[PDB]
Amino acid sequence: ENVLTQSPAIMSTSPGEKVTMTCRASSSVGSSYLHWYQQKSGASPKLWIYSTSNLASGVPARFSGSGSGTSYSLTISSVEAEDAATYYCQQFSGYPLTFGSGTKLEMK
Amino acid sequence: EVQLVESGGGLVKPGGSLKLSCAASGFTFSSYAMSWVRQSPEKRLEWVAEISSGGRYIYYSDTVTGRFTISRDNARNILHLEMSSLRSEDTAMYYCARGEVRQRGFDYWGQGTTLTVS
Amino acid sequence: PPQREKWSSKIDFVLSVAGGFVGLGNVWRFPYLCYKNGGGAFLIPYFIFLFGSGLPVFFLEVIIGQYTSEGGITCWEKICPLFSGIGYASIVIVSLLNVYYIVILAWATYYLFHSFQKDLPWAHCNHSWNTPQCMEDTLRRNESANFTSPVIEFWERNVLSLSSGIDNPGSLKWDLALCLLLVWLVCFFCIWKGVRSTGKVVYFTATFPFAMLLVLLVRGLTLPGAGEGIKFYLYPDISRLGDPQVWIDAGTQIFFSYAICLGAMTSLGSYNKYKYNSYRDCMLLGCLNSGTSFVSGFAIFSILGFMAQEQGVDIADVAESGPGLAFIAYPKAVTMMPLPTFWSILFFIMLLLLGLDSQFVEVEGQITSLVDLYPSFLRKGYRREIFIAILCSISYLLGLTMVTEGGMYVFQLFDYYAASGVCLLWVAFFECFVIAWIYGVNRFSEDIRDMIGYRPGPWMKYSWAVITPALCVGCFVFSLVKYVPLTYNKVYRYPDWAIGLGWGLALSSMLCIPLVIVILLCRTEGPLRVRIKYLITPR
Ligand SMILES: N=C(N)NCCS(=O)(=O)O
Ligand SMILES: [Cl-]
Ligand code: NA
Ligand code: NA
Repeated sequence: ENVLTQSPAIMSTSPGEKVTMTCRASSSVGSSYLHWYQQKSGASPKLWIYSTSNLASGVPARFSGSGSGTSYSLTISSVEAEDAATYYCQQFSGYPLTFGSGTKLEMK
Repeated sequence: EVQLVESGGGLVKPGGSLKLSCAASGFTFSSYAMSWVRQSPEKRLEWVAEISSGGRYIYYSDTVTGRFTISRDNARNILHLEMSSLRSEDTAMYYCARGEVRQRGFDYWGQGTTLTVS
Repeated sequence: PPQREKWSSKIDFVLSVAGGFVGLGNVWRFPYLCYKNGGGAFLIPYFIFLFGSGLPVFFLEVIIGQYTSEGGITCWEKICPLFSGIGYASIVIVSLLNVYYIVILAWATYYLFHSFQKDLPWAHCNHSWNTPQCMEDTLRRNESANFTSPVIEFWERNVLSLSSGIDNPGSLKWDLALCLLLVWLVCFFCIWKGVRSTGKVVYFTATFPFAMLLVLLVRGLTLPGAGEGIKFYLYPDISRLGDPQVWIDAGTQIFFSYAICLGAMTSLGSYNKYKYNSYRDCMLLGCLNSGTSFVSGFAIFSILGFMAQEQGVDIADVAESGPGLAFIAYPKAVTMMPLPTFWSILFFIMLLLLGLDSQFVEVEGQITSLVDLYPSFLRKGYRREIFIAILCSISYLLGLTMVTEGGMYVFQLFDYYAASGVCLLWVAFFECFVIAWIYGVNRFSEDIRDMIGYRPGPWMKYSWAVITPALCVGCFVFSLVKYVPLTYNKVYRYPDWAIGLGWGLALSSMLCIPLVIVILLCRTEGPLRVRIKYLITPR
């Protein structure tokens, strides 16, 4: 399978500070096929960034995505208090579809 | 309003069987491929089974490639996931996800059915 | 039976499609089809068929090839094999197309070996082939109209050596027959897989013809009187649209210049990987094709407006309203360039490159479909050296009929009828109908989503369902309820036997669909409701 080794789950940053998290894939994802999902505490996941750059509906412009091929990133320009969640990267190209690991964003 | 409501999750014995029912509403269910994505209690998202718009293309992950069966009911607009030989590492938080455009991903998810195997 | 190869790279599909249908149908045929139909009125059905039927059927055959990894004929074995005669119809179309397309390349090559002189033979008319009613085009506004231009006399009296009609074929032109044989040797030695499988293709196929088209556009637009040619090219005469000649010509020019009732785009899509987004590449290549047609039309019609200004005659009567227009206007423009010999050489190598690459693609698509029809009878060895030579030899020998002293009449018959007539409407309508209604827009969109990744939009769905069948059926019916006979250059009326022979070429392209339907309904056991149900079931 295309295993997506993502940035370590426990990251903790102050609000209003620019953060980043990476997502390394074992194989080569076509960069229009890896998406980012935000899952809150006790809620269902929801699509956040699709095709590694485009922002889904209801996603603020302060979120951004970048990267291609193997390394992919999620970037927040300014973390607000509503960003305390877990972010999963997910290639959606190869027919054994795989998600990444967790990356939980927590406050101070 | 696109709504995905799942049902049929509960406690089953190991090696048992269970059937889920993702009831889809607010969209033409026959025009979108639907997937089942499960979340472990360790909160590691794992994709289980994808079915196409008409059911002709059906995909499974390697963990469930011989014992899970995903099906649709396009007339009444319910997605299904029939399980068999439910082993211990199938306890998860099952979501149905409307993933049809591959360059957009699972844009709409559903609620969860807590499947526990004990 | 070896496994079917793929492209082994993404760019091999794009180069084989950019070299596939960017050829003489953009730079040679869209010119005179636009010119013959009044210029402005031609563009309305052109863009209607482009955005309702051209790119739709283009993506349709490419994605049929990608889905069913088969070429041309055997692609329909999983797309309702009852209509497997669409593939045979496509092969008949592409065979007749290979014959007359290579005749165009023979004319370009005869111009090329006549381009190496210090004085171009069409630049002036003190030669043996010129009537006494000629002088220089710069002198035609100072003498007292039954006067004929040196480029037109060169074209009709040294290249064509044009006869009185199709009743009088005259003698076989040995110069043009040798030119046709040389171009077929170039084609045969490139389907022989020694040439065109290189990395220097991109600087010799996708680079130089577009640079030369840019130079021709720059030359034509700066000519005096080019604005009147652009006004002829763009401003629509609405009253021409009530005549079926413009609708048929524009729709079949879309279906021709996209090479898309031929099995060749199905063949090129058959070497695509399954999970490969052909849709965006098809849109970029279709924009390239139609933009090439539109820009080269701007060029050639600016040259035609300059010629009408210089000769003092009207724009619609300044050159040939038939297949020779790119061989009057573009050589005339080359004579207006500094050092016209070098630009003649580059322009006819440009025509040779466009037409040769297009011919390699259609010949390879025909061969791909005919070896998909019989695997292990035509392997990748010695039998695909003799079958290759046989296809080239009969296509050359049947091309000798069209390159004689009266070979323009047979050529215009082939061009109007054999591979770009109601046969293209027939095959395109039946492709869209079989997909949309016997295979289903929903089922085929599911097939597309399994490999492309997304649902094709309402444009493709409604084009394959309604728009392309309605356009093809409407132009097919409207060309018969208001029938006008084929004429060459507005003055030659074809005899009834020649129109019958052209209709025979069209029907030999057309009737492969119902005859294969009849054969399959006769060779399958059961009642009719069981035979049809079995033969529409994909395999
Ligand atoms: N290539 C052939 N023979 N037909 C397609 C028309 S075009 O390539 O000249 O545009
Ligand atoms: Cl065109
Ligand atoms: Na073309
Ligand atoms: Na070409």
